[PDB]
Amino acid sequence: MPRVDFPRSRLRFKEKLGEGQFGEVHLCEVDSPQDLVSLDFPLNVRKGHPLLVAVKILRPDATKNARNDFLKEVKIMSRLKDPNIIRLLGVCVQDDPLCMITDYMENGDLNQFLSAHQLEDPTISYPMLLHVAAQIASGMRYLATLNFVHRDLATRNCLVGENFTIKIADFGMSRNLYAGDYYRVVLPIRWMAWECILMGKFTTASDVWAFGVTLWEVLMLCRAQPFGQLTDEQVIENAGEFFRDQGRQVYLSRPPACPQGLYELMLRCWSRESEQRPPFSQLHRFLAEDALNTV
Ligand SMILES: CCN1CCN(Cc2ccc(C(=O)Nc3ccc(C)c(Oc4ccc5c(c4)CC(=O)N5)c3)cc2C(F)(F)F)CC1
Repeated sequence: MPRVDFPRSRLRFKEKLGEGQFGEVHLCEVDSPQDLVSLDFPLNVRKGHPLLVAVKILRPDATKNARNDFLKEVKIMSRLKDPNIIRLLGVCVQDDPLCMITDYMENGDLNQFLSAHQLEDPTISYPMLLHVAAQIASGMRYLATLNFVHRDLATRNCLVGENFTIKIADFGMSRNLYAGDYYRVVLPIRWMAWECILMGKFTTASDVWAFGVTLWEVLMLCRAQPFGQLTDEQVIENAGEFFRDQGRQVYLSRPPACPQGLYELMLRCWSRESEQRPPFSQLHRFLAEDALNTV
């Protein structure tokens, strides 16, 4: 927990960004940010331009548990300091409503971003795609080594900042745009490891499985839903065939842009045994070095 609250009096309401069970997210502008610039709130001020922030707000009528989940997320957010994780700029916890304030990424989520691009045969290059994926891996390595499990890694939960900087995020909002990505059994089954689906065992190993699917989205430039050839029920049945491991299961196909070695890395992310899936340190090293060095 930060010593001091960010001052609510400085948040100028622009727009409601969304909503979930917890409450809501607003886009705010920081009023006269140059006066707030300190060691405790190091803000990137640009004279003549609004400093925009996202603010996640706990509903006033929230339950004891919801309030506790929210404060747990505050404590977690306060720790995460890494170039590829969304950054906590401040909090408002003295009074209700409880708030978390983050940087605002104007390029939106990675899925929106890549969906608007096409591959360099607005364009994006294969090296840049590897750089995107390397940043996600690096963010996930940081998370894993702080003993955190994400549980919902996907391009929809990555944000694009400036100069192709990617930040892993976790919104907790219900966004109609991605409703088809979740299945009520409410779970992101197409990104989930077989053991998650069949048992509910969530681990860094299942985050690696999700990273694999996320790597596939990126290399597909987010043009198809993973396993779009399978209905939701059939995705569940497919998990059963991974457990079966008699080779009957459906694997995501090699994207056109993906060379064989990168595809086989993805395949290892989908190894039936968790311990054979590569750690994020290895995934990052392979994307930042081996894959980049063999363009
Ligand atoms: C087992 C469950 N895991 C535990 C570890 N958690 C880590 C975590 C938690 C919260 C967020 C998180 O992200 N929280 C958050 C905080 C504040 C706000 C305002 C918020 O959401 C925003 C909504 C819209 C926009 C932004 C933030 C920035 C923007 O440009 N738009 C989310 C991000 C992570 C991450 F990245 F490490 F994985 C993930 C769940």
